[PDB]
Amino acid sequence: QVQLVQSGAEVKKPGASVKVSCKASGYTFTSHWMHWVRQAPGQGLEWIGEFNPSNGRTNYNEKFKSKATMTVDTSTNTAYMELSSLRSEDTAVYYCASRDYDYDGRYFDYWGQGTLVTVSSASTKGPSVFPLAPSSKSTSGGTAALGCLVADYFPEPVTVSWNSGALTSGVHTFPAVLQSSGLYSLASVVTVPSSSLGTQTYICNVNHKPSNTKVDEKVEP
Amino acid sequence: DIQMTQSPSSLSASVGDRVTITCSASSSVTYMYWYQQKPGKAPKLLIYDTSNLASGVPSRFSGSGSGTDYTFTISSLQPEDIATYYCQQWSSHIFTFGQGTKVEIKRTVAAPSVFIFPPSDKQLKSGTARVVCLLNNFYPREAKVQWKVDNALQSGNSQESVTEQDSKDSTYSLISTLTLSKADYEKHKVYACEVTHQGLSSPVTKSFNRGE
Repeated sequence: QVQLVQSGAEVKKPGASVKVSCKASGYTFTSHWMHWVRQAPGQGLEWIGEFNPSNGRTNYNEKFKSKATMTVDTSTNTAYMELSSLRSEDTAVYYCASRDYDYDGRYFDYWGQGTLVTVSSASTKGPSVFPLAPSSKSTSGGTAALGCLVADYFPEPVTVSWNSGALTSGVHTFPAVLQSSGLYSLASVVTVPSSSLGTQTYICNVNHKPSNTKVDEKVEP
Repeated sequence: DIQMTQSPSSLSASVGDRVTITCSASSSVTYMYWYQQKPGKAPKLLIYDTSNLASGVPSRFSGSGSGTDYTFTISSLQPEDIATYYCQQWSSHIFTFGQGTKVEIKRTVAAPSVFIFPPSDKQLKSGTARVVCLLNNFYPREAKVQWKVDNALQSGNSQESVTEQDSKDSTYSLISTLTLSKADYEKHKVYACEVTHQGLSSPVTKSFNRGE
């Protein structure tokens, strides 16, 4: 299976540089062009450029010519994009994507998961995680709600899974809210049967890559 | 350089409706593509070369072109089709994207299921009480939460967030958090969230007494 796995979210002070990576697998790396696409949080999609790993050819959006440098390392099947002289408006999700025509005429099109780069002078901060326990005050007709509050982190993003991704039905992980302080908080919740609170275990798995924070919190009745 | 205008910016439609999105280009484009993007996810190719379906894409999706005007059509809108759709053209070694069209779903009225979460011991040890009210799986999106503490309406000390529309049931959920210091929390007894929504004929209150 074709996979493109990008490096984790980062925060960077203005004037700095960052190099985002995109590791390809499941196909012959040199056989397809690698693209880079920007989407700032909440300017849509913009094409940065493309790099041909078979011959080193590049084509850039003129807008990004001074900003971005695309390279590859064919020995590790990895594409890179380096952004220099970072300013606040460089805050965006950056995607890598392998896209072009096969010789037969079918279009090959696969995308990485994206990498959020935040440009800020503010300090990175790891979250506090608080279970929201199922109780008689969070039941509704045989169902119990439970969750985790992920408080006071910077910058975005936080990701949350339940039971290492084995619990996805009925999960709602909410968009983050901006606190007065400039930090963020988010909540994730799930509804489950109230009947089996005694026999099932529910763990929220919280990741905040900028502070390399990985926390697993058991949420118990 | 090619300028494009994508319309409309957003639309709302019922399950089974025909949805049509247009991309108008300043000059003739060499290649037209259509992408679908769901929130938090990467774009997914649906259509390449104006009208060719990407592999495994359902037959309800189609594209066409007439000069500098390009259209994308979903013949029968399904709940899983909510997304923002983008045209992307290529000419003369440059790709450019349209502005996007957010496609929403209409469905029947569904009242929220309401749940409340008293602050844990872990929270209170941290010095701050965050009381959480969850409104689950409702439609339409518009809802109102009011917090009452010993029946006194609160202002200035809550935050709320709403999900994207659900790809299975076309509902929304909302979370509201009342934040007080531990000291302020311990000065009061009854904590209540009051919910108003089109599916409810009168406000629904969910409440608890501190310490039980």
